[PDB]
Amino acid sequence: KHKILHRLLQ
Amino acid sequence: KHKILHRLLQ
Amino acid sequence: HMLSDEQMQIINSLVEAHHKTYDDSYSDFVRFRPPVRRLSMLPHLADLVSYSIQKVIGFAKMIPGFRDLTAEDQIALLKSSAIEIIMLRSNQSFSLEDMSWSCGGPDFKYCINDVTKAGHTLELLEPLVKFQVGLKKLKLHEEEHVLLMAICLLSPDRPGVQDHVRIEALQDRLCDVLQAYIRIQHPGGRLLYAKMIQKLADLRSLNEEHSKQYRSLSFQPEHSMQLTPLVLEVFGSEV
Amino acid sequence: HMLSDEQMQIINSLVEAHHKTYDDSYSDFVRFRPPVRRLSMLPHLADLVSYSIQKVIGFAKMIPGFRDLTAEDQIALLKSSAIEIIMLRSNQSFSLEDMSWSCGGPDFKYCINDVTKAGHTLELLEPLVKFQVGLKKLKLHEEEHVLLMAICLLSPDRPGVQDHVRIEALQDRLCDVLQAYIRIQHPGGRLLYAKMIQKLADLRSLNEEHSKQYRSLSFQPEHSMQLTPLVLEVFGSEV
Ligand SMILES: C=C(CCC(C)(C)O)C[C@H](C)[C@H]1CC[C@H]2/C(=C/C=C3/C[C@@H](O)C[C@H](O)C3=C)CCC[C@]12C
Ligand SMILES: C=C(CCC(C)(C)O)C[C@H](C)[C@H]1CC[C@H]2/C(=C/C=C3/C[C@@H](O)C[C@H](O)C3=C)CCC[C@]12C
Repeated sequence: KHKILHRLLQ
Repeated sequence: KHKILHRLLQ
Repeated sequence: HMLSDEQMQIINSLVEAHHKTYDDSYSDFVRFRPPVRRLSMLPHLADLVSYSIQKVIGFAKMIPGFRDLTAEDQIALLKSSAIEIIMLRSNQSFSLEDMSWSCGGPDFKYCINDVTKAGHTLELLEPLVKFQVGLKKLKLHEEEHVLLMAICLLSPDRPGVQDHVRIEALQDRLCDVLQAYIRIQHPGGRLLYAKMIQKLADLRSLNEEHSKQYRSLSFQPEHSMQLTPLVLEVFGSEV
Repeated sequence: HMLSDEQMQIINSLVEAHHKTYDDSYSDFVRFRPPVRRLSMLPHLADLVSYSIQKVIGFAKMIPGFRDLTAEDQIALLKSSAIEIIMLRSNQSFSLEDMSWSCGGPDFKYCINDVTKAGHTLELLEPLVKFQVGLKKLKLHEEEHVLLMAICLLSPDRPGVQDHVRIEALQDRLCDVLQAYIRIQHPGGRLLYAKMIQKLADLRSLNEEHSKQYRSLSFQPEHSMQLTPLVLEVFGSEV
């Protein structure tokens, strides 16, 4: 769930 | 499930 | 009659964060899928938005207090405010001379007609352009533009926010900064704060029309396959 | 000692389908995200592959008998054969003079080192290049190249195929065409059919190494976000 955003949010 | 491929496969 | 030391540090770190995440040269636009002028503009503008979301995330992570929110509330806030912040930050490239967004030569100059060729209709682009010229005529300071984006982003009245009080207090601390800033540092701006809060209400109504017109895109796989994975993730419905 | 009327119609519609879905000018490559030479090549090659999958789907839909399969088996066959067909069709641009794929000027000429800058290692690119020069030295007719791709695509020994007998019979009908073609129409080719069937076994082992190296990409969101929605859908695990 929200793979990319979690990564982008450090 | 495979949204794009189903569309591409007409 | 003088800004607090806390209030200027807030202004400082918000202005520095905007400079780290906004390139006035737009030189990175050569890395997007080129524009074509069927939805010919959709690959280039989908790349443009996708890049912009990455910049908004970089800005948000430096708004004081945003990092201490749960990751859930951070995602909730970014998912529903992203197109408003893009519309807000895009004013730096808007121009009244052409009524377009001028980010380069003729290539990265985005007419109203180009954006229609990306799957959006006048009923969004008409209020959007009008919004941009009104916003442009406010002739905002850098400190105000930057504060307005962070106030927009920290709206507690957004689907899925859990900690309503924590972000409401954050948004309040930022509005106090903006109200004080305008009053101390902006001559002739005694009516300005009300006009910026009005612009937030304009953003909600533009956000609503975009997300509706985006649903119509994302349901056609031939068009949604032209998007990027970040776009799809940010503008879709999940937890 | 002479091809059946049925066998030449099969050859005809397979050769026409390859011409509709393979552009020798590579002019569409200007529409991809430009190459850069961190994984600098991944956006351009991810676009290149994504485009190629769309072409392979167009080719497959014109292989006699492929349309009558269930949509499930069609998807099963395309999901696990796609990188092999791309590796196969890519031989039309490969060149022994440079050991690269030459699709344009210096921009769309793809060295071994460019593909490493897309997140793949020598243990794939070393057997892949070797595969290409062996394939190139077979000096295949257009009719054989085209038949080999369809035989590759119609492999019943692939995860998730339901109708094992229906596709096995289709692949058999195509292998008979290729065996007869080589024997009637290809002087000095009496050892060729065995060498092409060998190339299929090479493809499985390259497919296996790619999908393993792709899993390592798709688990890093910073890289997977550089892919396209079609790529992600075709190379991921679903029903
Ligand atoms: C195609 C569109 C979206 C398609 C999808 C697929 C997302 O629906 C329409 C959007 C609604 C509008 C809003 C802002 C609009 C623009 C901004 C210009 C800039 C340049 C620079 O100033 C950086 C800045 O960040 C920025 C984004 C001009 C193009 C249309 C844009 C994205
Ligand atoms: C980056 C790669 C894949 C990344 C992902 C993200 C998918 O893992 C590596 C692949 C394994 C290999 C195989 C073929 C390889 C090539 C083909 C060239 C062409 C040009 C033309 O002849 C049309 C033809 O269709 C075609 C595809 C050269 C680049 C590397 C290519 C894709």
